[PDB]
Amino acid sequence: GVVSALSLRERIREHLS
Amino acid sequence: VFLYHIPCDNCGSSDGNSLFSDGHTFCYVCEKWTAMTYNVWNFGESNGRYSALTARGISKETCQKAGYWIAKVDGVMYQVADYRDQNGNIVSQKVRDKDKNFKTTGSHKSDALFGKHLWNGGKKIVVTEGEIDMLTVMELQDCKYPVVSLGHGASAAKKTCAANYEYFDQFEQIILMFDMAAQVLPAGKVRVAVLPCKDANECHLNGHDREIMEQVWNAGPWIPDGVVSALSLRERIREHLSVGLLFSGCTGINDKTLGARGGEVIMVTSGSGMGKSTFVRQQALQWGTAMGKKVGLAMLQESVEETAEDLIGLHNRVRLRQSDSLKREIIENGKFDQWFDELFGNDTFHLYDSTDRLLAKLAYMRSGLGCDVIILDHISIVVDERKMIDNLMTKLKGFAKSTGVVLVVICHLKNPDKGKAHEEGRPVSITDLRGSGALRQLSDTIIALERNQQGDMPNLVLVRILKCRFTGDTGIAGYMEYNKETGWLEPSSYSG
Amino acid sequence: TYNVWNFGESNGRYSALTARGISKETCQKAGYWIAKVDGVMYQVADYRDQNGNIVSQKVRDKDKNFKTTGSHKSDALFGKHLWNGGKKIVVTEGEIDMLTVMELQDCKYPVVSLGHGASAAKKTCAANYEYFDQFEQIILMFDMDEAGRKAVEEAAQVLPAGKVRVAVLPCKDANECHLNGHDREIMEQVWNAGPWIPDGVVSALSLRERIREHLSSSVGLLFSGCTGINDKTLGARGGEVIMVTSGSGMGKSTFVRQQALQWGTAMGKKVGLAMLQESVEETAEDLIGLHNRVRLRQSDSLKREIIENGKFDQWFDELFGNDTFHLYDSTDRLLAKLAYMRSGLGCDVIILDHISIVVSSDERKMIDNLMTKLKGFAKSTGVVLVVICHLKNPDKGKAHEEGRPVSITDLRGSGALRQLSDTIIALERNQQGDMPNLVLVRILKCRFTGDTGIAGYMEYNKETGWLEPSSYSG
Amino acid sequence: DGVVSALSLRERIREHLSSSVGLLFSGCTGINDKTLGARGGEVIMVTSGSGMGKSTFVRQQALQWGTAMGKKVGLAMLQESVEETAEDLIGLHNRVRLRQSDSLKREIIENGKFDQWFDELFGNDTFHLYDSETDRLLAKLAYMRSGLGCDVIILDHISIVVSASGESDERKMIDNLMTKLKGFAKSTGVVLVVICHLKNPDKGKAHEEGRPVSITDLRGSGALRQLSDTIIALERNQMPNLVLVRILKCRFTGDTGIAGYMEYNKETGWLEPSSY
RNA sequence: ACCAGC
Ligand SMILES: Cc1cn([C@H]2C[C@H](O)[C@@H](COP(=O)(O)OP(=O)(O)OP(=O)(O)O)O2)c(=O)[nH]c1=O
Ligand SMILES: Cc1cn([C@H]2C[C@H](O)[C@@H](COP(=O)(O)OP(=O)(O)OP(=O)(O)O)O2)c(=O)[nH]c1=O
Ligand SMILES: [Mg+2]
Ligand SMILES: [Mg+2]
Ligand SMILES: [Zn+2]
Repeated sequence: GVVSALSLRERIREHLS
Repeated sequence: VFLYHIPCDNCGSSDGNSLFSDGHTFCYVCEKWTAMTYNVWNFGESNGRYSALTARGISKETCQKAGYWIAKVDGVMYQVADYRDQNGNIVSQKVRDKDKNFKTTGSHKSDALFGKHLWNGGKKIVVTEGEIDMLTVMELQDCKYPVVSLGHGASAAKKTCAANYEYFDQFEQIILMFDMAAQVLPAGKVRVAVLPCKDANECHLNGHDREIMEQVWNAGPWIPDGVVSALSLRERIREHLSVGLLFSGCTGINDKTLGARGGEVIMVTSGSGMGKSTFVRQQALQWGTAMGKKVGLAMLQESVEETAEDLIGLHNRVRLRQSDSLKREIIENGKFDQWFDELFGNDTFHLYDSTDRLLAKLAYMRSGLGCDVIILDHISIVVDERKMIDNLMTKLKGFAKSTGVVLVVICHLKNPDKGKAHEEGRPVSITDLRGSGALRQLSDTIIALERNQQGDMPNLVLVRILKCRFTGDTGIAGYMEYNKETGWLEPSSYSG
Repeated sequence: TYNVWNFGESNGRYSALTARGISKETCQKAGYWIAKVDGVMYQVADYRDQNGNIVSQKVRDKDKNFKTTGSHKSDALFGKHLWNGGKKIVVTEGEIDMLTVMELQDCKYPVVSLGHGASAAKKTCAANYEYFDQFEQIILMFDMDEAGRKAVEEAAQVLPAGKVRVAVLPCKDANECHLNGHDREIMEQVWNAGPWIPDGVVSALSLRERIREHLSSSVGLLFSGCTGINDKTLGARGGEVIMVTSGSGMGKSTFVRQQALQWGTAMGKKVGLAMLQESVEETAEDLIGLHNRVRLRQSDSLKREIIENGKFDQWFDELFGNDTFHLYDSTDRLLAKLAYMRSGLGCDVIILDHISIVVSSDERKMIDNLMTKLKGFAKSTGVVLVVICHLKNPDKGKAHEEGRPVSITDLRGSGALRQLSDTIIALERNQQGDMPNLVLVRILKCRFTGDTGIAGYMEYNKETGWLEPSSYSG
Repeated sequence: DGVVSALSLRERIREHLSSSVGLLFSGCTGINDKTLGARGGEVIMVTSGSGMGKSTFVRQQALQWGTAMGKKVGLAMLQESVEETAEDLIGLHNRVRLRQSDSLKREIIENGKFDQWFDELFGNDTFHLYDSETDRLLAKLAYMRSGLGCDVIILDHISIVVSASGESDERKMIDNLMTKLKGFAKSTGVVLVVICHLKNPDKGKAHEEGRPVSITDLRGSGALRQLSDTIIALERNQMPNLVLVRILKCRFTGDTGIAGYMEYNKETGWLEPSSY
């Protein structure tokens, strides 16, 4: 359930899309 | 017992054969001796052989005198051990193989031991937790001294050792070799010795078996629990002497707080929406990537991506969530990953995605990932509303104790009744913490934020220290000015 | 298990007892016989009803094991069928004792035996209350063990009063005194025994020496920092629970630690701490820094300095040379650890801290049971017990930390804390007022002297940590 | 059966009023005017706050009942041990502070006057003490009534005989203990004094500050005022020595309310009658 | 049969 900040490379731009 | 000598018949000697009181004779020359499953396995049916163990080292006579025999049934190899009674009959068996298939056949009692069917009188006794170490002590002592072993392990010592009391009462001194704690035995009698290896088998296989036998005859006292005398604090204090983390954003805080320590509870409060998340986010961003410490956040208000966008827009001194064209421009030119890599190359930040399930995740974050500062936000969803919050604060104080972690907790305030509200600039008191009255009893540092959004300066804030155990300096720390264009609030020099 | 074993089908035979000293006549009269089944000779006892109907067997083997033949009744007494009246009975614990008394009296006095032993004697004596009404004197004859004293104490409660008399024996019970030749000393215990006195009540004249012993004992430990406190407290004696309270972070632990240091380095008293707020190393460094009149943890440069020049051992040996201090490492197990700290180590002062985690269902019954257990532990021990507690939230008015005078009914959690604590001391200071280093001591409750109110004033030092007796006038 | 007709009862009613009445109190006159002394088979319940002197008054009444009348008195002090509750009565007889003076202890050891102080009061067998479950205590009291032959039974500090046992619901245990003690006092016909405590008020002042007590301020249950005969409350303020007595319930008489005023002595320990 | 003696 704990996700580190390194794996948010293709998630922030997916949220902004 | 020996009586006298008779002339032998096999060797034909005169004084070679010896007669005993038991009726048997023995010659020293010719070497001739005269005279679940619920099924106990027969010895001759399952091909019982007294083979000596080779890979660890146990003689054949010890396996004969102990009853630890190898079965060759069904083409595989089993090591059956036998548990007996005081009468001299087989009570139960234990089957062990390479996969450790624990197939305990027969009536396995709750007070089953090993090696008690031969020994009733004596002075010393050695109790072990396994069977290989017990046979190893029998190898070192040539199978002549009283040594027993538990038949259920060191996990259920409160049942096996408690049921057998009069058997251990017959001796003078009881020596334990469990782990390198059962108080049901009488006091002033039980000794516990310490070996420099894992068990006796490692000292046997690594030449330290002398350190077995030096600890048997010279074992140490009981020493029940963690009652620590003052003599045993020579090196722990010297290790503890060989640190306050600096509060970024204002220099007036560190002049009277001297930072935070290992096992330090910091509480952050203000009015309804006065910017607790922004201030704690600024402290997290200035502590994570600028000091080399690993920080674990647990922001429960927003999601993971939204606080990631906050952090990215904060560090680049812009306002990301306040313009759509600014979000659109940074992705069309490839500068988005440049903000990503220079901030997340060190991986000091760890976010949390969303009540006892939280404490295991905090333990997995602290022990596993190895962080130093853990931040919790929005306590209202987690928390009758008096017993739960007190139990939660007690569990977090116990988690922060003896770990070395800085625990930051964001809380709220209650609604006032008379006078002016908190949004107009009311000086907050210490007893305004809602939910309970124990939140100011376990917290070690309490910081309150005060600002007036409808007054003269809607971007001037005040920091108020309410509780400090380290120094004892509480009150107004200073003033800071908030930026409506970059988000970074700066230390000001406003005077009253 | 199966049925009542007949002597014909089990080869019954009445013989004597050489190893215990009983002839065959007594076992012939009673009915304790020997069966030859399955090779091993089994001993077996017979039970009868009031009329004489055989109802139960007790089968015992060669290796001290028990075997019941079926439903063992609660009114089963060994020897009840033979006697139906009399003025003086003797109740024995086991079964060989009754045969021994029959041997030494030539079958004259009505002597019976129990059917349960010392484990369930109260039930079988409550279920046999109607049988003991037709008698005139009852002589209890039990073992000279702790279980025997427990049986003769608790089983003599459901018996009629004025007819119960207890005899004593120098052996375990009467049979070894029969074997050791003490046949004359047991008959005087049958004829003239001691009545049902030692239940727990005492006489008004038997205390005359012991009140003298307490008169020759019980000196109060003088407090430090203020001489106005000792003028209305007169120290702390054995069995004294002292409660300390103030607001949140007002100086409870600092004052208690200073009191502990002044009792340690100046009186030689063995002090046991149970500090649960912080661990062992922090309070150890606080004691070391406070003895040297500095603030040890509040100076990183001083901690770096004193470890280089080697003067840390000069401060360690002067404190922990005699090992007068004994610390604790962090619910019912705490009582056992404090019992081992008192009895096994030999301390005189026991200090706890922050009782709210210890009481962390309904908290009121838990804190009442906890205070009852600590009061019972302080009773009959002779130890000073210092307990630190906190306060609750006031409804209206100002806060407790802002210099508000605190009342005795502000102790949180329950009202049972002030009902058992002897001396309650509250601390008052105002951190937001004029002087945040001037404190006030308030005696809220005092069972011994009875003088309550403001004791004195002390001034706190921000540099050395030693608060001093001031001379302020309110 | 228990169907006793009223006609065959003339001799029992004639002998019932022949035996009793008496055992006057001490300290105040209004207590004797409103309660008319303590009688056999009654339940006297003395209430106060915390450390308000609820034990000193009962020990002073016990001294006046054991000295001036010679009645056999059985005490059950669970607040302190028997080494102290028999010590303070000597100082109360000799008008000094025996426990509160280290200098007088060595003086009565050396001069041997402690032997004379023990002989001048304990020459008779009128004091039966006890030191420390709930089932064996009533057996001790039955032994004191039947075997020892006591007249006044004092049960101090009831709050540790209903809380020291492991029970799910305490109130039914309090009810059972209260009705069994009432049945014991009815069957034996003995003077019985039982000391309890009060609870926390919801607002206002404290009971140690001059709060007027209510009858619903009893802590633990509501059977303490429904199965008792006389309820006596003590109140003072901390004039730190002006204590007043309130009769909250009297089943025999009807006059309740304020009985009077007493003053505490700091040199002798007696409770002198005040004037106000 | 072996080991030790004194
Ligand atoms: C009495 C006093 C203490 N102090 C400082 C020194 C103390 O170490 C610090 C408070 O630490 P503590 O003494 O530990 O406070 P506490 O025991 O009353 O309560 P808690 O631990 O639960 O918070 O306050 C002052 O600055 N001025 C003062 O006058
Ligand atoms: C009544 C009274 C007592 N005192 C003193 C005498 C004693 O030292 C102390 C109270 O005496 P105690 O009778 O021992 O107090 P208590 O019985 O009410 O306490 P608890 O409920 O916990 O058992 O206060 C006064 O100073 N002035 C007074 O008016
Ligand atoms: Mg503290
Ligand atoms: Mg009292
Ligand atoms: Zn031969």
